[PDB]
Amino acid sequence: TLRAAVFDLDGVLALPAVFGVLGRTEEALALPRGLLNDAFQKGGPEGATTRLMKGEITLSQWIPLMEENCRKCSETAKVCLPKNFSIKEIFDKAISARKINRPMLQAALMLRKKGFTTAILTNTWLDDRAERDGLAQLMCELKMHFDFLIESCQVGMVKPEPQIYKFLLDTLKASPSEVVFLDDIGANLKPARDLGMVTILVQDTDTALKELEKVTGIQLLNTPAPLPTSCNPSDMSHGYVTVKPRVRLHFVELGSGPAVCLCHGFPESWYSWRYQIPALAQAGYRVLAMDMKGYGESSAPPEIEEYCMEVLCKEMVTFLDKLGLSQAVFIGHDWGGMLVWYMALFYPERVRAVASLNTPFIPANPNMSPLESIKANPVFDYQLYFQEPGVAEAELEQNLSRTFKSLFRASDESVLSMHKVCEAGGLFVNSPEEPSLSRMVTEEEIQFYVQQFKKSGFRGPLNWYRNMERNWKWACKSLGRKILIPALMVTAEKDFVLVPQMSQHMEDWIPHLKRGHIEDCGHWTQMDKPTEVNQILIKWLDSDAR
Amino acid sequence: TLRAAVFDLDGVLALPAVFGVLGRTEEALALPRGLLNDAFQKGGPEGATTRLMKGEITLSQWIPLMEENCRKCSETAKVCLPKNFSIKEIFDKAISARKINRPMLQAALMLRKKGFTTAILTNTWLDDRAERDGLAQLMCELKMHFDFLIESCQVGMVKPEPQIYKFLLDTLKASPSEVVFLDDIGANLKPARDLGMVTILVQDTDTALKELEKVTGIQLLNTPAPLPTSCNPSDMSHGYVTVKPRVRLHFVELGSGPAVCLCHGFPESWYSWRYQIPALAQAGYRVLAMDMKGYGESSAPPEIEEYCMEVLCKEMVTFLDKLGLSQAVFIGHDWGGMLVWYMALFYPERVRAVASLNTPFIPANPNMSPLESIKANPVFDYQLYFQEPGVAEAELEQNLSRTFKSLFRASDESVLSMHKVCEAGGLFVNSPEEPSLSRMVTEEEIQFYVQQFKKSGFRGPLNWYRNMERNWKWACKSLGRKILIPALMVTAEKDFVLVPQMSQHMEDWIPHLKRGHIEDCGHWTQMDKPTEVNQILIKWLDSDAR
Ligand SMILES: FC(F)(F)c1cccnc1N1CCNCC1
Ligand SMILES: FC(F)(F)c1cccnc1N1CCNCC1
Ligand SMILES: [Mg+2]
Ligand SMILES: [Mg+2]
Repeated sequence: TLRAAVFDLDGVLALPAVFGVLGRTEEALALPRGLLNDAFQKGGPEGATTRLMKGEITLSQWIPLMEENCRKCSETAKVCLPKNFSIKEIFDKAISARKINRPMLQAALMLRKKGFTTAILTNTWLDDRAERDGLAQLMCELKMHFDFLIESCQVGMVKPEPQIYKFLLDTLKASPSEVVFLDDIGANLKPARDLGMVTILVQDTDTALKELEKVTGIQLLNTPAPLPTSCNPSDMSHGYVTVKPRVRLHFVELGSGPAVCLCHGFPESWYSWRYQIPALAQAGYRVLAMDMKGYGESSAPPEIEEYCMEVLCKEMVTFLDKLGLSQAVFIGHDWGGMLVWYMALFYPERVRAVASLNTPFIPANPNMSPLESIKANPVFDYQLYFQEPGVAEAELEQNLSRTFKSLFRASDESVLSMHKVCEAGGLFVNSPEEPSLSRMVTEEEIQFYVQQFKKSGFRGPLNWYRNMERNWKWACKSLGRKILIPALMVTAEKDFVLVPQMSQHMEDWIPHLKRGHIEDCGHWTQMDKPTEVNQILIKWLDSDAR
Repeated sequence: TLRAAVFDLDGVLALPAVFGVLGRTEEALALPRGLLNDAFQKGGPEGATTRLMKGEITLSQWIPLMEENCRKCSETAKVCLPKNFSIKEIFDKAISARKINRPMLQAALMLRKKGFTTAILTNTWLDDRAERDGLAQLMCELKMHFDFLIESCQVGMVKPEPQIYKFLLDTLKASPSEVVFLDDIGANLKPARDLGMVTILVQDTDTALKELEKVTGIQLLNTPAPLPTSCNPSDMSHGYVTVKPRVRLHFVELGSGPAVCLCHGFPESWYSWRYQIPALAQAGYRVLAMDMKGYGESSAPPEIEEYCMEVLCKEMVTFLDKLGLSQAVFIGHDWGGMLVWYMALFYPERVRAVASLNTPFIPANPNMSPLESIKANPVFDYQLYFQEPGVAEAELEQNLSRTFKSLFRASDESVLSMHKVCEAGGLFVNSPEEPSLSRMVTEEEIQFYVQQFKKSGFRGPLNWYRNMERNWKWACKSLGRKILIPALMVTAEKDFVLVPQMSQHMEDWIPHLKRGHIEDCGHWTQMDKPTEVNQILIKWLDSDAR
């Protein structure tokens, strides 16, 4: 029956409410009880406040009117306002104090996820104060989570006027009885109730959610911790930079603030960062999530040498040049992890800070050929398998859904070991035709990857693995250096290829290296433990790159 | 004969030179003459400094070695270094003191423009200091101007070793006698001279340029003031945001820092900002130069209402939402100018600051229909001509080269008046078949526009002019407001359609409005007077939006 949920901003999706600062200020300042609320409402339907809420005037135009109102209210109450009494001040403070009420947001999210149409309906103002960015940020963070945002000052109507609920219903394409509406002000609920909408009077959040659970029949309270916000590909800004004649790089871009360049591993995608992209932007960074050369909408030239580290690095520098970026923070995973360590060693002036997930920094051994190093470690056997052009291409391209469904697995689910892969004749020889879906990924998400790999296949990706010697020679040039810019190594307990212990000597080359560590996390770090990844990167960004 | 020019960084393209701080510091501190230069060079070919310049070690690794060297040099000179003597300190200060030597850069630019191949060849270091961004910025600003940048620390070779000049010559694809090489250090010139390259020993800039003028036979000194840097379209980052199902917006993006959204007029392009894009990025802003709806690589739906101001504005807000931008500075010209005034009035929380070139802010007249307002002013007659769908489309699309060559004219060149256009039967009825090229535009540049307008033609563009009534109704809602966020109006003396005097009452609606004014500037502001435009916007950005 119920198909839509409507939430207010003040006192429902964001707390403390601002009218609340009228009551608090009166008490803090020992003013006549209600004096500030009287001034806020002076003239009712035709007073300053309603003109504000309808968008006839801006907030700065309103401030002196409210000032006058307070003056007149105190005259009639025969008291004096304190020296320093400032409506600008009170309102600035209250508006910066108000924060998203997280459980109410998660309830909206949940309802939207079971197919509800959701909306914010709010009496609000055109905000032109010097400090407006504060509110602009809040609304941005909230609105993306809802089907509609209806603002009194944009539609020229205010609760409790009945025409706004008609506008609401019309925007929802729903009949009143299909709608639950939550508000902290009872007068604002009445016209919803008159139309036969279910209403909830929000005093404390938890009780309001209990009512909402009862009435929708969906669990909202005591729900497990949800995943971080993901990205929908067709809502992203897609960027394209040509770095040389046959090579154009694609990236997704979100946020403002210091530039943070995300470099995915093999065989992956910008989309592998779908959980960090919104969290890092929300945390105050400008996120550039690449398709690395060889993948997705980036070019994929066929030649092996096009993917040695030196070429790849110089290309990443050109990409900053063309974007007019003097530096970026570089964060890599797996192959992208190796690449950012090289950016740090060969282009520190362009790297604000460097972090790697899973991929440790290991200096080249100038006395031992890389192939020999590789044959020492049974778990790198899969790398020998990747050497002969065509062999791994044919197995990986044969059935893309099956490829990513076999690769993208949480630590308790594997179908493929990286163990004696050559001898077996390949990666999937002992895995099923139709693997079960990992808990880390939906069917939709697998199909995104499938579709990306239909453009270029696995030649480009596999080429990253085919410059052992050439990378070894270039890396040898860096053996006298150390990495002395800010650096974070994040180890994954259950990555059985890039094991935590392989990172154990890193402090010799990076004396001030910082660390994080994630337990019960396999190789696909960002999607396996997206909450822990976000929290470790934001903490390290805030303290080391900001 | 001469076909290439090679410049050093320190003491040639950037001044003061850093070895210069060794001499200065000695003098400032009353140290034994040359003590610091001795320490800088200790061990020569195998000393710390050469390993630095070859990229064996980073700058921070070098700092303690140079410290030791100074200690040993003073021991042997039997003096003591002052308390507080800090190589880190001296080097930080010197490296931030060094700035582009503008006349040397303009000489390189000029030579490149007459077809020289140009290069920077420099002995330099991998810079990993906390303050490295300073140098990263310099190199970025310089390198874009040259065909090659060759850095000792990247190629593992240093001047004066002969192998670097061979590497140089090989990079240039030129024989030694086709090359002029400038350096401030004579020892570094010798191996160039040995190979038969022309050399210039740069002491003072002007004399070095006199020598360079003599030897290339091209005027470099006392040249008129050059245009600002322009953009090459295929070197830009191209961004694409879908703002609703049939509407995707394209923009070009350059720089980091506060977001600055550039909105072009009718019938124009992101490319109309080609002169401001690099200058604003260089000045510390993140430039987003739009193709506005209807143009270039943005979508161009056919329906008239798709281009009323309300839809256009809401779309620009969505574009910030999807980019994760809580605000941007909005700078408009002509129609984009009108649009940003509306952004200011209807979305001040999203507008950090607003500026318009040519387009004044005039409040709707609630008592007079817009059509009547329009018929009052003979100079708006061209707008009546634009109303009937198809008519102006057919004339404007008939011959694109002729269209833009007729439209884009400096104030002393016009072929078309905006005068009794309806009566005449159109815009070009009294203009030539093949107009002469304006001084403001090359043939290449016209052809860029031609090619952009081949995608969608003039229906979308013309539609901007076809919502007089609808814009009038929406604007009426804003008649109680004022614009109280930072605002700049730039008038153009010789725009005979958007005349300076039409902006004369603006302080009534925008009390703290700031102004600039450009003389002898026609309607095509950005390309007519690009130097004056850049200087007025950067000054206003720095003081009001930063
Ligand atoms: F097959 C596979 F993709 F290689 C792979 C499969 C499973 C686990 N880890 C893998 N690797 C990713 C590439 N770098 C080394 C680790
Ligand atoms: F033809 C033309 F494009 F309209 C035009 C031609 C010449 C000068 N100014 C023009 N206008 C540009 C559009 N807005 C009004 C001014
Ligand atoms: Mg409320
Ligand atoms: Mg020099």
